[PDB]
Amino acid sequence: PLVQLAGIRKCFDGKEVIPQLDLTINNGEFLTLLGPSGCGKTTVLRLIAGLETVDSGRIMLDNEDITHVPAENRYVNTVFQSYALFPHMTVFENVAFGLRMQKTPAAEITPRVMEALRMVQLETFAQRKPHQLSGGQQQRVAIARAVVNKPRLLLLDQSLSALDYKLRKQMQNELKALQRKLGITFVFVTHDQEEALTMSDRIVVMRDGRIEQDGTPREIYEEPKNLFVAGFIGEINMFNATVIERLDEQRVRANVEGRECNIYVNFAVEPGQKLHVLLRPEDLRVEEINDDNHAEGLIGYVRERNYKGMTLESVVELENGKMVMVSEFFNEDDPDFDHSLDQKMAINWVESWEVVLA
Amino acid sequence: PLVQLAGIRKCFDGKEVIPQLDLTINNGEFLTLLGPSGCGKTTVLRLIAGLETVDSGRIMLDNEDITHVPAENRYVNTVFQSYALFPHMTVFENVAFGLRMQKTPAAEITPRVMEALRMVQLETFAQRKPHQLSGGQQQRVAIARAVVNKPRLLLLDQSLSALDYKLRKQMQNELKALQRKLGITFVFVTHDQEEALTMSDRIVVMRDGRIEQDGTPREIYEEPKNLFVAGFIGEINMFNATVIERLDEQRVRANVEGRECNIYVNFAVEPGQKLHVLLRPEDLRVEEINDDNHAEGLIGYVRERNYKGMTLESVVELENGKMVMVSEFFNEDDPDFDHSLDQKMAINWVESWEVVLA
Amino acid sequence: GRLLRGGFMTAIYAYLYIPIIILIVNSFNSSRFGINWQGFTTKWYSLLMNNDSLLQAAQHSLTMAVFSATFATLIGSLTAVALYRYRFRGKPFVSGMLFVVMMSPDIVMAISLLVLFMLLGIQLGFWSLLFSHITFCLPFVVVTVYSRLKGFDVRMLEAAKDLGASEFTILRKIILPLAMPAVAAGWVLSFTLSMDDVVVSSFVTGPSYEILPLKIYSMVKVGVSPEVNALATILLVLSLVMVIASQLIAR
Amino acid sequence: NTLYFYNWTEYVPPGLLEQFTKETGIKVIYSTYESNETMYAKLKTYKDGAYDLVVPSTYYVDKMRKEGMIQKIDKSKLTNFSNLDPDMLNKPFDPNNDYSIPYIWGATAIGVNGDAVDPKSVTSWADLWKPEYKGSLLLTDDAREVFQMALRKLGYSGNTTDPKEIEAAYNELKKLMPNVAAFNSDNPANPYMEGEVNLGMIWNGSAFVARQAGTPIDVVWPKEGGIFWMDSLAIPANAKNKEGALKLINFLLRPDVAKQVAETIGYPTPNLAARKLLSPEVANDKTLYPDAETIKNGEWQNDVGAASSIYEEYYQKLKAG
Amino acid sequence: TSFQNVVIVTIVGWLVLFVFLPNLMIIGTSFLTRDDASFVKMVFTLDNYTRLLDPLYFEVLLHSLNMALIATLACLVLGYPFAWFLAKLPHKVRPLLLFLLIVPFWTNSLIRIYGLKIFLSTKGYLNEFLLWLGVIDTPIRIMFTPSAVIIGLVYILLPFMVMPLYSSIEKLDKPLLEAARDLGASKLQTFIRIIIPLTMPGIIAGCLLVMLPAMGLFYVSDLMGGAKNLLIGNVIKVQFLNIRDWPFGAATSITLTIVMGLMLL
Ligand SMILES: Nc1ncnc2c1ncn2[C@@H]1O[C@H](COP(=O)(O)OP(=O)(O)OP(=O)(O)O)[C@@H](O)[C@H]1O
Ligand SMILES: Nc1ncnc2c1ncn2[C@@H]1O[C@H](COP(=O)(O)OP(=O)(O)OP(=O)(O)O)[C@@H](O)[C@H]1O
Ligand SMILES: [Mg+2]
Ligand SMILES: [Mg+2]
Repeated sequence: PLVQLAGIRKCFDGKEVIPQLDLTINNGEFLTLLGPSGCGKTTVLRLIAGLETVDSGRIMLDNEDITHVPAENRYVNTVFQSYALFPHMTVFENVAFGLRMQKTPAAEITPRVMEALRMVQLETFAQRKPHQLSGGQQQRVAIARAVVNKPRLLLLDQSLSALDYKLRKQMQNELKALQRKLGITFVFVTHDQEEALTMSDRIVVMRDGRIEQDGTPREIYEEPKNLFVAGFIGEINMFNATVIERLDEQRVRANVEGRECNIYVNFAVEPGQKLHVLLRPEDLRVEEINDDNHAEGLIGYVRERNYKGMTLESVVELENGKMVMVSEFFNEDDPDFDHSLDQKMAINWVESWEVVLA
Repeated sequence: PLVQLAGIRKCFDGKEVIPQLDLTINNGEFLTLLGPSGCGKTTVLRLIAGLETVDSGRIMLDNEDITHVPAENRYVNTVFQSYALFPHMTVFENVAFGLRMQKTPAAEITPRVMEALRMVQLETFAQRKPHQLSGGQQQRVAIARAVVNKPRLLLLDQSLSALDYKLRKQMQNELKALQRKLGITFVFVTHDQEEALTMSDRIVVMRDGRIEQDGTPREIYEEPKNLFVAGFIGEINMFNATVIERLDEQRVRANVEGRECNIYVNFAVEPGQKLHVLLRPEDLRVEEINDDNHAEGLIGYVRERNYKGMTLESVVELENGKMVMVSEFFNEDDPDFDHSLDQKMAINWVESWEVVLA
Repeated sequence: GRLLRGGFMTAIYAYLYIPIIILIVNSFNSSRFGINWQGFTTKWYSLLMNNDSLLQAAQHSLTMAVFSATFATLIGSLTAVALYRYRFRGKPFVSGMLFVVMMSPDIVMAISLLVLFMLLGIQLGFWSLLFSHITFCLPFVVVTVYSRLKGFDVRMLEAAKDLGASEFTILRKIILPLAMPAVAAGWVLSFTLSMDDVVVSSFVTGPSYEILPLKIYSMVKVGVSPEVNALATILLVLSLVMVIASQLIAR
Repeated sequence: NTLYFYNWTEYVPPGLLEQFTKETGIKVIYSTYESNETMYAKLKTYKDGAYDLVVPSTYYVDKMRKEGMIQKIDKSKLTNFSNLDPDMLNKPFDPNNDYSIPYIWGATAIGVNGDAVDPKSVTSWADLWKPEYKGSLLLTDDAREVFQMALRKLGYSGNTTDPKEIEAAYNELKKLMPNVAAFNSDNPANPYMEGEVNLGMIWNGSAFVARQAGTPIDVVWPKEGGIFWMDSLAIPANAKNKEGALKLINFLLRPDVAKQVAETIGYPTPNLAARKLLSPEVANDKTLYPDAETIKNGEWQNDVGAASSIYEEYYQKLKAG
Repeated sequence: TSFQNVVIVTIVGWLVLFVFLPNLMIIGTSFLTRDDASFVKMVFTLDNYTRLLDPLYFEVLLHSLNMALIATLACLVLGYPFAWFLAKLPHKVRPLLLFLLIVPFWTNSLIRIYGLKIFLSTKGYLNEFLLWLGVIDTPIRIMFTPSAVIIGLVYILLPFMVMPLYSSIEKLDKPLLEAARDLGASKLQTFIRIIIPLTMPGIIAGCLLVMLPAMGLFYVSDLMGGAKNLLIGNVIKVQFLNIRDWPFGAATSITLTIVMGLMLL
């Protein structure tokens, strides 16, 4: 347990941002923080570092009380969101500031700085001022300045937002390799959810200072725990169900959008409750229904398409008046009626694929 | 043709940044600009606005020459990247600056500002200084400041980067609604490619000041024209092929990675040529082969699997020594089959689904 | 448009420089009340090089100005940084004493400080003059540096602390270059204040540390000879060559 | 040893002091002061600092004997005391030259620019009160000189020490304000060389120096009288080296030294054995060196106790009309 | 924390030693009595304050304040455009011109005033020039008038307004100005709504440093405009060096400082 936060509480001008917070960070861990755009994520990172202090609680690092130790005495480093960059120095001095202040011998200042500059693909911009560069270049300079040292705890706050996709993949791999070879612990703040899910091994979701769900990047997607952590991670369509009869110890009959069907429930249930059934866009199948008679399948009408890349988002309205958000893969060269508009449509789902909640 | 750029050339400190350019922006259009982080997009946006006059060339807005007409006289508005936000004014004054500077009647200032703030979900933050806000709230204020004047041309420079997914979708929908209702032209520069394809009508890809390809959101992703536009818009596998003999036209026999197969080529080809065959990761089929005999397919071994949400990236290495990419839905979880590890399997496509380049 | 701007700037420069040319020219006239030209002569310069009691006044005044300005700018810069950033019990008391110094009628100071030095035993001369030339010239540098410091960007300070920065190094490297013009203005203002003083120094000095402005003011009885114009031309030439050397050599 | 000299900046010429050092091993360290009041205050407050020879005025040679700040001058070993005009020797501010020795003298009188105003049109103090001279008079900025002008116009003595007489002087001076154009704060010849003022108070030596620069400024002796002044040499009563000071006085009483001093600065000299050696036209110029009866039956600015405060308060009130 | 402690201790100690102790003596003297041959005696009186009720002192205070405010405004009006224009020139030239502005000010003030009086007098060079070329038939008289006092005060106290203003102007943030110009602004409205609120500290600093010293300059005014009007400096100087009533001078100085401080609120 490298870092422990117990009972940390913080208020700004009399209003609460973090009421209660218990958190543990270990060694060799990649931890990502996600949230609804304004709950609190930079406040936590600044509290962990030597910036603004805590009203009440305890911060422990390596089983040592550090709650009243300032900056310049903690072995942590940070990458800011506003690119806190010294405007009167070249790139080289910006990168070498951290090395110089720890009395690094003058022999290896240049090779290490040039190594970091090669890592971020900016070896040719060594002697250029910050106001002669652009957004991605400034951000890469900030990353390089933070990673030149060998800190045991690196806090990154939106460090890969101003780069293009192909370069973002290279930086993800670079950071992953550095973590694997050395042993740095990372606290990564982002809003791109796919990068969070690919790249990390614990993901913590927040809402107004409350920890809503903490788990490995697979339970965040496969098994949501509240209704908020289910409608935030991706696209999802919620169905209302009424339990009818308890069939088996893992099978329950329920009337859902007016059709009786079989679902998997793994907790106590009694005929008379209102349950939420959660399905994903890519788990539903659609089939044409030319015949007037309809059996074993929801009826709807397809309204528009989106074509968001490799996937063709499709909206189908039921007679009840609700969207369904059906998704698939776009096969243009396939001529077997990939797309057709304004027709009656049927939608079904494979059993034991849904998620059940109270 | 609302804006016409003819022969624009600009050099910074003696080095070429925009060599030569010819561009046309029409009415009621969504134009998105994509490039590799240093290409020169924001200089183009500044050249359109009154800032940063041209070294040589010519610009028309309708039929009148603005190439030397200063700012304060052009009817365009901009959303900056650095959030150029006044620190001595409230959010309210920041929003109403533009309204007041064109001598609006004093009665309509308050309702228009409050409508603009209700659009961006910041009604309660009306009387707070900028330095008390977060990054996302500052960016939302930046959008609201430019929107509230109702201009004919609106330029956005990474205006949806600091938000989460659900709010970003809402802002995309809101901007599209404004464009449909009023008739504004949008020049929007961004790095999120899925958002670029889902919400645009023309897409311009650039490199080192060159307009490499201009076309509809489908021509970029389905039929690239250059090798750079093929390696920048998404994930792709490229194979080398040599033509053997030409069958009936729209069908050509070629040897690719040691297998003779058919490729659909629609131009003149002579034997002995070397061609590039590009395939998308989702257009490959991977099939298990327990029998020792292999026929009609390239043979290789899977090396790792990646869990990217809703998909399952997989990389396979052939006996040749090359790694190629394959993708499929992973929420096919809870199956019977469909999980495996390092084995021997074959890769096969579906025919006439490839892209062929010289 | 450009023409009017140039006209304004050259008008102010003319207003400030056209009497200096008149002094330089009258340094060569034969009349001892230069209002007209009465011939070309170099008698005044030959008289000055031989006076051997005004040259020492110039040297003493230059040394006083240099040392007083350097220490005043250092102490004032530290005071301004302390008021802006550091947190201690009473700032209003510190601020008020600067205001009182800036409002002293310049006659009461020369008596209060004189009585104080005799009480304390400090010998009158070099040291007494320095300790009075530093005390004033302090509010000017404090006010200038505090005006420049306001509106500072705290992101740089936070990043420097994050990377590890003791108060000395962050002060020096981050604040000193970003607030350098205020420091230079303070230095030149302190220099120009420590050369026109005639009231405080006449009291707080001793039998042998005579300075130049005292001599000029006391010459009013017998008239001010063109000797002082000859001295002023030499000092102006030195000041000009010093900076045309400094700019050309390095920057 | 060494000698400390407290004097005006250029009152004793440089280079002239070099021969004193060549003849005698004494070297002089020279300290200068702005005005007599500063000299009084600095000398009274700083007792630790000791000076060796100081040059007061006619007022301040008095006021410094009664309060011990001045010392007796032993005239036995000043061998050149004969070379001095007896008219300036004995005066009511130093009874027998026991505490001072005259060094430089002068007078104050009406100065007229002959180019613009006829010199013979004005002949007395009272003619400055005529209504035609509106906005064209220059007056000296010190209370005692202006109040002496008024008192001599009325017919009283300069040191009246009677409040009733000062009241009449104040009332008379109140009528002169519409005529005043400036109160002079620097050398009297300076405002005349620029043409600002063509008639008013002036010192005779300044008029001589101004005429020697091409401006014809004549000086006319008022019938009521001329206001006299002189400077003197004295010892500050706390001196480490008294013999050096009393030798310096002897050196300054020589004929050739006096002639050089009177040549380098135009102000008259009290040596009678030295004005003969001067130029024929300089010694005979009647305004610079007036005739004997005017000098001996003259007014000198002696000390009046407790009434100087009245003069200064009235000078304050009169300006802020 | 040691460095901060040392800095604070040094700053407090210097100020207490060289400002507090003399002022305590001043206050103690202000409540005492005049005596010859000692300059002060041991009698407690309040008359040194109740003698300030005559109209003379209030009138001279008002006149001094009027001249100081006029000089301050004139320096502001003549100096703000100078700093703004100079802030636009290339970066290499700026320090050279800054120093060339101040090098005239490194000479004794009295000699400078002598030069100006030679320049502007009736028989000065300006009139002779404007006469030999035609125009100005009779000489233009400008000396010994209240306007000459203002000319001299500006001639002495110009940099004290320029340098604090240039320091504030140099640090202005470019993106804010670009955003304003892009939102449809104009030069006048940009000046009113942005530059002045962001440059006000420089204006306040310059105004203080030109106004407060201006009350002590009573010698340049005396030379350039006669002595036809009194100022507070002459009153205190005569109270100290000519009447030799030191307690009354102390009382006048303390009342002046209190009034000036309260006026600034
Ligand atoms: N100086 C401040 N004073 C008062 N309230 C503040 C201040 N800073 C932040 N707040 C409030 O704290 C809350 C959240 O703080 P914070 O900026 O850390 O959120 P965040 O999620 O990390 O940022 P983002 O929205 O970019 O994801 C916001 O409501 C914000 O308005
Ligand atoms: N002030 C400048 N002086 C000299 N060169 C500059 C300057 N600003 C930018 N450049 C150069 O312009 C090029 C990039 O131009 P531009 O800023 O228009 O695109 P960009 O900001 O990099 O796009 P993106 O924000 O997506 O990264 C860089 O090579 C950069 O070094
Ligand atoms: Mg943030
Ligand atoms: Mg950009």
